[PDB]
Amino acid sequence: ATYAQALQSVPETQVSQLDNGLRVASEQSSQPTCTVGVWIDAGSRYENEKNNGAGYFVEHLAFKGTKNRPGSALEKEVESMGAHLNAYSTREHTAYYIKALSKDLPKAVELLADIVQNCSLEDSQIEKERDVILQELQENDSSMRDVVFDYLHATAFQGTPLAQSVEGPSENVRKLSRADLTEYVSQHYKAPRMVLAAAGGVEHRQLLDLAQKHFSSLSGTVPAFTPCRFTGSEIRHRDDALPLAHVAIAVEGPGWANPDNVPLQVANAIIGHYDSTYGGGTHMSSTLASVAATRKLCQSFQTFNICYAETGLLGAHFVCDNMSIDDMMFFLQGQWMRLCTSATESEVVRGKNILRNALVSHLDGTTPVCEDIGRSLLTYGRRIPLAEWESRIAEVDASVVREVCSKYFYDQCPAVAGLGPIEQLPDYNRIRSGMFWLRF
Amino acid sequence: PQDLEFTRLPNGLVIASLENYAPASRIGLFIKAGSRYEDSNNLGTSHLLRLASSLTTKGASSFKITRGIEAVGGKLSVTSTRESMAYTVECLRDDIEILMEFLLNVTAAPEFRRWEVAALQSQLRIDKAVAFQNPQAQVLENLHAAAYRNALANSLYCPDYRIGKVTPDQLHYYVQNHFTSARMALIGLGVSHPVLKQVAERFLNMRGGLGLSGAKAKYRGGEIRDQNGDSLVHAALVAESAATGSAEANAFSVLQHVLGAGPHVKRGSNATSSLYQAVAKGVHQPFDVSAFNASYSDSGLFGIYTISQAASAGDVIKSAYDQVKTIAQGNLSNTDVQAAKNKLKAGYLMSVESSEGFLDEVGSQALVAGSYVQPSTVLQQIDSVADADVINAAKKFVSGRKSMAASGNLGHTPFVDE
Amino acid sequence: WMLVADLITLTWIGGQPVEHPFIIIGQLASILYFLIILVLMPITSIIENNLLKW
Amino acid sequence: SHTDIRVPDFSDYRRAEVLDSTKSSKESSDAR
Amino acid sequence: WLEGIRKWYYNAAGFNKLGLMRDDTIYEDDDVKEAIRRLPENLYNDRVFRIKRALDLTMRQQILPKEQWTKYEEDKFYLEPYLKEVIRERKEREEWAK
Amino acid sequence: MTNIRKSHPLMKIINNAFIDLPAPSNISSWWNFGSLLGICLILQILTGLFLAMHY
Amino acid sequence: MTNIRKSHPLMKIINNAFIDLPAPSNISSWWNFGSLLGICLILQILTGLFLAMHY
Amino acid sequence: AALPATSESPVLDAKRSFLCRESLSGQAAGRPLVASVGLNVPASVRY
Amino acid sequence: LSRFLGPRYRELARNWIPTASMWGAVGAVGLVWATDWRLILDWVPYINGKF
Ligand code: HEM
Ligand code: HEM
Repeated sequence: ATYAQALQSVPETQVSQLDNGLRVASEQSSQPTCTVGVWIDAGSRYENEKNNGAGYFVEHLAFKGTKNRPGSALEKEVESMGAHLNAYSTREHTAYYIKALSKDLPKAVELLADIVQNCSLEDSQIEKERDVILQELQENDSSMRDVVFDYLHATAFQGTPLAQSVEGPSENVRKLSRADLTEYVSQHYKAPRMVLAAAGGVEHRQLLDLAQKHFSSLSGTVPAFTPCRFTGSEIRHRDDALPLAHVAIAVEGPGWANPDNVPLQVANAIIGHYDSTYGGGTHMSSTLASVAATRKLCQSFQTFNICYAETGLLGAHFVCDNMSIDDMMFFLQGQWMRLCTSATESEVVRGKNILRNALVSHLDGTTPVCEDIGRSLLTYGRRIPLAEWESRIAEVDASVVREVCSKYFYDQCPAVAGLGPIEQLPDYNRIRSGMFWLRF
Repeated sequence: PQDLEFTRLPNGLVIASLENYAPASRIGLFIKAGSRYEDSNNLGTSHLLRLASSLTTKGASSFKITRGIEAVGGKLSVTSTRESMAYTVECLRDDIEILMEFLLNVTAAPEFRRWEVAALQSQLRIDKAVAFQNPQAQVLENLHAAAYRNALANSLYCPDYRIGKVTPDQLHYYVQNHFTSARMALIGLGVSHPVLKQVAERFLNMRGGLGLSGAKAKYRGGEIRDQNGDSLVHAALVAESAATGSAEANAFSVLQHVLGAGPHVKRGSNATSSLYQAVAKGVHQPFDVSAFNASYSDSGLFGIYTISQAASAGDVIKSAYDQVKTIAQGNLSNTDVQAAKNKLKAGYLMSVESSEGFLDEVGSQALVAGSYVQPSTVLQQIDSVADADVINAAKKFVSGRKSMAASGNLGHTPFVDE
Repeated sequence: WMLVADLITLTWIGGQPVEHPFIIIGQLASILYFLIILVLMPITSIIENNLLKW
Repeated sequence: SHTDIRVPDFSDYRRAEVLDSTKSSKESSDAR
Repeated sequence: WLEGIRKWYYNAAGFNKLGLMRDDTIYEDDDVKEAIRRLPENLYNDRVFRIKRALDLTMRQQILPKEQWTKYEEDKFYLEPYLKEVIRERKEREEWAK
Repeated sequence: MTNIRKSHPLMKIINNAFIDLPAPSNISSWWNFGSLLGICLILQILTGLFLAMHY
Repeated sequence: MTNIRKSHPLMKIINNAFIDLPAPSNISSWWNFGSLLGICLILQILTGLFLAMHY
Repeated sequence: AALPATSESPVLDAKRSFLCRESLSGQAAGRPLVASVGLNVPASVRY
Repeated sequence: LSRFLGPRYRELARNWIPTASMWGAVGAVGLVWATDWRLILDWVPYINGKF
């Protein structure tokens, strides 16, 4: 088993398609557990200004009682057989997955059929949930990471649905009524926009039979989004009482398509990640992280690759004190243009290995495998096998990384979002000047 | 294909390997050198040893270790509990040999150079501050201090009076007395036994004996209460349940899942959890109650953990406790027992499915039990538990010395005698 | 100190006119002035380091 | 909340090319 | 024998006349401060006092009495083991760089 | 590693002088004359030298 | 509230450049030449000007 | 860790507030604390 | 010094040769333009009429 043989030995993801348009897919294994869930193409990207937050609201209400299962009775099932019911709604995806035993798949799918089709939307339950969402919004206000990322989205995609947050404004939260929720679920939770993923010890034919027996009476056989526009801007929520200063700087990246994602991830793998409670410290190959550990510039930093259907954000997010924002902006831009102008071969090899490890280790356990299945059948349109990922990483070299970074980084207007004691944060002109090198 | 092959080495080592043909392979050296073995003059040494990975070893320098580990893009993570540390390395199955060599250098021939340890000692404060941002860390540390007298009372983190005074000689003595060839388990997922045996014969030759034996962790029953001022009062009241891997341990786990241990449906209502229903009929404010079960080698601790508002905390402590008393006299529906058994069997299987979880489970099995039992055996053992045992369980918890730890605005929290 | 003496020698030679007694002395002085700085001093430093066990 | 804030409209300052929300700006980035 | 020449050069250097030792006179290049920092406490204190005394003597243009001179056989290379490690680490970093 | 602009003492003085000096955003055009004076001075000096070379 | 010598900007520069500058205790007479050149420079300027007024 | 865990370590920084019953679900420790800090991985705690 | 050279430095040199050569061309053109270097300026077509 020389790695490549191990990659070939990974079982494939069989994909089917119901008459209603449900893309039933499954990956068979030998584990005695399973994770089955539907991924829907709803989210804030498909939400208008007045509807903003309806997806989060309906996701909240989904588990709190159905039509056939009144209230906690549904929950009474999930705990009775040891299942873990969970959900998450991204800006472009929504999902409700139920961890269960391999022998509980016939029931679990049934529960899923109840959650997405025969929902309740009880008015009194809506009233109880409204204040809960308000308090959750207040809790997220203290989340200086999520707040900064929402600031980045708003200041990068201003004037487009992508700028909208997942939870939506509090005004919409209090305004939203049952009619809007049922209209939203009837318009977005359509069969062609749903994929019933199931990883673990589930046989694909059994999954197909269950889906045909439960998800049959869905929609027959329309929000298709609008191409959003990137607008290099900046938001400075100067608040000196905050202890640290979260900064996020991004550029218009690629989408789920546009294979340039694979080299680009490698570049991010070169920059890497670091925080105070790390290991080697002033020895890690990342020059950014090594310098940060040497001079203690920050408490954290990361490189994200948020990519949507047609566009996406590529950049970094660092958490540091008030007296070191300028230095880390300098070093981060220096690393970006070092990769842009002369990426070398050894760093590219290290990035390839890091990306290989990320993809391989991320896809362990039934939950990440099922999530990958559901997300890939929506974004890529196909569950990309790990062998294809290996080949695509292998094709990446120094010249490819330099070219792709030049395409996406060099002389590009970034979007900046700072929160906290960000007085040191250089003005947007200085950042944009850092986005190009005079020597080169 | 393949099975978790088990072979105990003559030295005392136990090597178990499972070749699952996964693209990535992990190796965990599990050492029975947790924080329970720290004496009173060396507290916090285990913590620094946990952060002592990647320091310059005998065969590989710190720069070489970091560059080799991360150029492959591998892992070097130390997971320490109150009884057993575990070094873990993860990379592709193609580059496993270098990772194994680095792991064995960092676990078998460490140097603990004076300057390296002096520089590293600052990281203890950062680790403690980051971990203690979660109030549960403070609450659990206080609980362990106020429940066990000598052995398990030692914190997982270096006390503030020892930060900066952890001499390298202390680390060397700790390694020489606890990193013994008869107290460790080299567990490999994604590798083959002959390869793991060659690395076992590679260095893996410390004193080979059983090291410095610990002391039986006597029970205290004390009460540690700190007033940190954050609104959410966390309280935890426990009693000595039983040692791990015993019939009483299984009964106590079943009782934990009867009472309720964490949520299952995200943002649900914990309807099955009897404690949540009992408390909710009282306080109508944001709270969270859950059975807290700890099962160590020598003894254990079963109790209730309640996060509650400052004013309501006492009620949350009272009614929930009364709920347990309701089981003590006997109110356990056999349906509830069956549901809890199903929840336990699930939770176990869904904890084993993950590669990391599988590795930790096999490491703990090798260290404590000395052998490995298939999941079917554990499920059968859980099924063998009867209702009368769960009723022991409740009687033992109710009638015993209760150790309590609290944190928050403790203006109304009841004391142990209340 | 040989370098310093060479500097005074160069000064005196520059003072004097350019005839047979002085031309050769000037050539040797210039060669020595460059040689001490570029060759003799570093090699001598190597010799001293070796002689002092480092 | 952080979600309540929204970027004010700049439509009277923006260049003609980057003025439509339903059109990417990468194409006109080179021209600008 | 070569040791005679080494003794002659040691006596001619004259840093022993100030009470200094070999490693007390090494030029502090970038490796040298790192090597010094790693020195144990007692060696560092002795080194700093010896250098302070040497500076005191040179300010008055005086030397130690003949009795208190560091003899060539008593001279210790306290810094040498640390300097070798620092240089080796720098060489390893350079080799990984290329 | 340190930024040469903020670490080199000469470049440090230049940086604190007119590179990263915090200046008010609303200073009118009337402040520009300050720089003009210096500019004029420099120009004057140059011309002065080229006048002192034939006078 | 504070000594002018190390609070006034020009006085601070003069203080930490000529008054409170930490210098080695055993610098020989040769180091003195560093001052002399500077003094010579002034002596070259101050005298030289007085030649320029009749040359 | 190719992956930078999930939540990083912002020392000298406030934790995520609370104040909702649903958000406070199952925060009550049920298993003994274990800590995991290592080379090229953010530190984590699990109970 | 010999501490340089090796694998990593040669592709750095290769990557920066195009930019360095373009900067050298910039310097050459700026020099010939600044001093009005005749020798080159009796060859470029339209500027021949300057002289
Ligand atoms: C502070 C800046 C200066 C000012 C305001 C200034 C002013 C003047 C003025 C008003 C004149 C008379 C011009 C005329 O009547 O035609 C003059 C002449 C002259 N200045 Fe300056 N000057 C300055 C700097 C200098 C410097 C630095 C030098 C020497 C390098 C210099 C050398 C001369 C000479 C040689 C003349 C005589 C030539 C002439 O009068 O046209 N000046 N200067
Ligand atoms: C760097 C320092 C200086 C040096 C080394 C220097 C050197 C000289 C020398 C060697 C002479 C020839 C003297 C003679 O042959 O009689 C001279 C003359 C002169 N220098 Fe300077 N000088 C300096 C500074 C200055 C300054 C600052 C000025 C202007 C203020 C100046 C103005 C003159 C003038 C006007 C003369 C001619 C007077 C005469 O005939 O001696 N010098 N200088």
